[PDB]
Amino acid sequence: GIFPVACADGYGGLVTTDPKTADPVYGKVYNPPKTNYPGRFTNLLDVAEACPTFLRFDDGKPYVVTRADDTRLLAKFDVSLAAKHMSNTYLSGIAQYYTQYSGTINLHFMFTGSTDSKARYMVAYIPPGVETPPDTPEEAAHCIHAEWDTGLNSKFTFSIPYVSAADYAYTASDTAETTNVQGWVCVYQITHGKAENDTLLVSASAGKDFELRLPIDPRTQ
Amino acid sequence: GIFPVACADGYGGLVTTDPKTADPVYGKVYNPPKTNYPGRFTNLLDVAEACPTFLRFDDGKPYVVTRADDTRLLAKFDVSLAAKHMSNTYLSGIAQYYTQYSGTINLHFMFTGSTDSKARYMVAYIPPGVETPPDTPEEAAHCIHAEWDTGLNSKFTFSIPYVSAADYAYTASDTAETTNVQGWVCVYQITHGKAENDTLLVSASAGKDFELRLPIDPRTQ
Amino acid sequence: DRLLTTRNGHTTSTTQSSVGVTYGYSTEEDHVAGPNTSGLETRVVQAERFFKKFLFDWTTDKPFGYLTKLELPTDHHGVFGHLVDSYAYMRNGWDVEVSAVGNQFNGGCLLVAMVPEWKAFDTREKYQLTLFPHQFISPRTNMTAHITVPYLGVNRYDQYKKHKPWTLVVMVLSPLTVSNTAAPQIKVYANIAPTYVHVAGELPSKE
Amino acid sequence: SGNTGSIINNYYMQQYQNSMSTQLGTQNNDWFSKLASSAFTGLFGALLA
Amino acid sequence: SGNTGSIINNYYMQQYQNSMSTQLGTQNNDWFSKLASSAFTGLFGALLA
Amino acid sequence: TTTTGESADPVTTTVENYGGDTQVQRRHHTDVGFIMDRFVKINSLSPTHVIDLMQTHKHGIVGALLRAATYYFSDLEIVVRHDGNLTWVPNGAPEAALSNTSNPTAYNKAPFTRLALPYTAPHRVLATVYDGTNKYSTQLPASFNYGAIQAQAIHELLVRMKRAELYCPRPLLAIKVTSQDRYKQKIIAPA
Amino acid sequence: TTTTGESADPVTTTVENYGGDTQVQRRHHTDVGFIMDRFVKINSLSPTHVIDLMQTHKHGIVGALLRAATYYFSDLEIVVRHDGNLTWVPNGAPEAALSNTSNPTAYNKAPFTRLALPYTAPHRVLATVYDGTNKYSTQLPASFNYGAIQAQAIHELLVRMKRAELYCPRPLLAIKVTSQDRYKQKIIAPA
Repeated sequence: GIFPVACADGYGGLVTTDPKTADPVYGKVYNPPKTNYPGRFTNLLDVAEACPTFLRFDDGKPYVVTRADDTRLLAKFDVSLAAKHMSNTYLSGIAQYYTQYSGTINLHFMFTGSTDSKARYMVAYIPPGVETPPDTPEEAAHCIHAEWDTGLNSKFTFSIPYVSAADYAYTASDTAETTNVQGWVCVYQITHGKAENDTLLVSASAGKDFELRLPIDPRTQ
Repeated sequence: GIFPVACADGYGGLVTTDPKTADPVYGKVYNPPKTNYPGRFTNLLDVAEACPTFLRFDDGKPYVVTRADDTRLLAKFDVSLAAKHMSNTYLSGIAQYYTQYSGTINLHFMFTGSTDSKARYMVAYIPPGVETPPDTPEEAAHCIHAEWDTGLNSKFTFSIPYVSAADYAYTASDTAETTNVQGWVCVYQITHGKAENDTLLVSASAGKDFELRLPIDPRTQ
Repeated sequence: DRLLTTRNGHTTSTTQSSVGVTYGYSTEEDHVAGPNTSGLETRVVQAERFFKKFLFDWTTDKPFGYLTKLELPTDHHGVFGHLVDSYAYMRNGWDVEVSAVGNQFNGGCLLVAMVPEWKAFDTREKYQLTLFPHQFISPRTNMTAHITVPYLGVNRYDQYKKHKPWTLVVMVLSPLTVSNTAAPQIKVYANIAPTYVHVAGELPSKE
Repeated sequence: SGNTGSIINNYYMQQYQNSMSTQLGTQNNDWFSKLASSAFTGLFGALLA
Repeated sequence: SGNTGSIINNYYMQQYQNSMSTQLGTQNNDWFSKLASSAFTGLFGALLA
Repeated sequence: TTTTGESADPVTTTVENYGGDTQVQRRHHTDVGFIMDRFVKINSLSPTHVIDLMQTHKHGIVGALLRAATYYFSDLEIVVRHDGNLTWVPNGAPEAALSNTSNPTAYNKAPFTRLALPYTAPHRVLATVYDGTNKYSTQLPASFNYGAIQAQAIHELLVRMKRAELYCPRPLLAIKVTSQDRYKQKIIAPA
Repeated sequence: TTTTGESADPVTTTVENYGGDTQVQRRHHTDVGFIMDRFVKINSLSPTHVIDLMQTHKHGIVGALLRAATYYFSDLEIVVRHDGNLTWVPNGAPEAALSNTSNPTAYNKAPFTRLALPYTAPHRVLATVYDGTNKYSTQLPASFNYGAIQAQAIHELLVRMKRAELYCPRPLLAIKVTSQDRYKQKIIAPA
């Protein structure tokens, strides 16, 4: 006799993300050596961490300009990988292919001013729960925030904390979403001395515990 | 119960080069002994190395004739297994069944002249990059080349080096290919004394590191 | 004192406002002796030295995104150039140094990067140009950028006359700002030197 | 491996299932991994907590 | 073998899968292999490098 | 943390700077090998088709990701829904070979055909972009392919990168945002 | 390297003669056993067909290669697409036997039939060419066959040489070239 076997209904169909392998047909090919080829990367986040990219402001510039007027709120944006300001970053470029995330996102501010341009800035994370972000450093001061001044060192880095009810969050934003689900980031200018027209470049990168899960192919094709 | 099994879509079709074996039906046949039958060969290249065959020149002769006039370029040809001159060699005979190759191809020159016919020749490998092969030994001298004279020993062997950007090369030639992708070989006649009408037989064989990969069935059937 | 002095052959260059050197993609070179050259390649050390090339004028009117590029290798009139005409195949890496000298009273910021396999960039893509080996030049901090990259590409050796693997690119990140005391404009120059020059396949004479 | 989760060993030999990679001498050549791990994490300057 | 890459042992006995070869006394009878390996590789004469 | 931004040296601060605890992360889903290891559809088709991963859609998870690298390497798997028998041929073959049966030819078996193919180019690695001044005697070298296939008709073609290796990352863009703050879209929810 | 060409002794020089390095080579693809181990189509067919590897096409990879050897040996595999049942018979059988069921007969099962057959000739080895002055009481001896097959109709016949052994190599020709320099042809390239 031979081995009895039940061919089960429901199984066997092809699934585009299945964990199997096809049967081979053209054997014994030895590839040209690619030993030690430069610039390899094995995890997207390794580059997302090492290479920060720029946010988009105003007209479409990668920086913020010091206000000469009495307004101190330099910029404000949604803490969302789908944020308009984050739309040109590599981080968002990757994020679109995942459903959820958690972790620290790092922001980098780099002053472009002249040696005689001086300033003092403040960045704050406004968690959700308030109706509108405060346009005043005084009001924002009550949030997790940091201030720093211009000097020998041009760059200042700040980590946007992951604080939410659920352990993960959506990288995308639903149309019913009125106020950003994860809050805002506000950048203020405490003061400046002869810093009119000078610039503040801001970029973003993944933090040590930034994580993306659940691959997704969402773009229109 | 019995063993559940999923018959997978996409698998099971016959493939002309598959790595399986059919089920047998006529068992127990013992063949007549063929122990030690002569002339066996297990790898094409072993014969391709041991048995050199002839190139085709002019009218369709396996040799080159010493010029009595002032021209010194005896012959020139594309370094291609699809070369016209290589069209009658066993090497090309094999090569047509493979897509790519790399390695040394060896050329053999055997003087046929009389004891009183004397000559001095030169072979050079003109790598690609130039528009047209030089018709002068003086110009060719700047390339990898070798000179040798007539004497007690009739044969002189020279290896055409494999020098290219990619690790492998196509055995075939595309129709868009203007200048031969791997360069040319030029055979010159430096001088001769009473060698008019005498012949130089040239043949080719595989070198120690000659290699063919990727079997192909390209001929019209 | 961020004083750095680089040497390539019989040529040196020293800066008193360096911000270090950025190594791109690797810190060593892949094996320069592969099968594709059989044993015929050789190193020509006489080519490993600095040559110069003007890039552009950094002026107040050039906005963010203004980009100038220089595909390497470029027209060379020294031994490197002769090599390209005498050998079918070559390979080498690049030691790049770029100067944008104005003065401490200027403002703005340039991004200098070395890009493998160039392709004109969409303006949105410019925001991510930092994924390439780079460095910045901001008057308030430095006047020189220095990047060192290895040879790379699908072929262990190349035919520079048909393909240019690396291409230097300098781009305005924040426009130049001038005052009464600053330099009116800044000329940007490049000081480049090929590294580990190797040739193969002696071409004939042109006579 | 990535996205393959078969417990059972493959039925076809490796030299048929895949192309054989060769070397001229995988390794820890992960430029970007090294790069990311080399990032400054501390704090530049004096602290007053 | 040549162009066969099944990891798993055959289900049918060898005497059914193939014909049984007999002898009267495979070996290194590879005329051409021997022939090719016997090729002169050196250089005839004196050298001046 | 302040630093000398100009040097381009990486800086990764952590929430500890202001009293937080950095957590544990698991980045399996962002592993290159894993992420590129799924099937992707090739849209343009014809009775004779030369396999070129660049025909992949530029916004598809695999296509976008592939394009965010300068050089790559991988073996391949294909799924082809075709009429008649399917014949594949390795990189470098004369188009004419596709007619011959002794080249890997899979006899029609419904519903389609799934195969495992090896990297078969002559270069140590391939590129998604190639700055050739010529490259001859947005055009990529002819040698940059995985061979070709032919059948009486080819209805579908799915391709799968096995053992992927990516090098020299380049720009990866998200949908451009016109909306004042975020790109909002209908996210699945129960009815 | 100079030598006495007349002796016909093999000479293999290497690039070291002028300063090169001879490399490593891998000749798996030119292994006889391996290369002949694929299916090849037999074009002439009929309800009763006697298996003869020489009916193979002379320019096909297997046919050409087979013909580039004087003597050979191998077992065989066949694939037959037939109507009705298929009956095979060993070398030496009376044609009449094909009608009888107790000879290996495979009952029709779609889409075709794949079998494993043994070398069944009475000679220690076969030949591709046989200089018989007669060979009786380009014609090859009747005994040079692998048996015969019969069915109501035989639509396709693929043959596969298993355990091939080739001896005494003879001429193997490439396409003749009329073109001044090389035979050029359209090589696959992406569109």
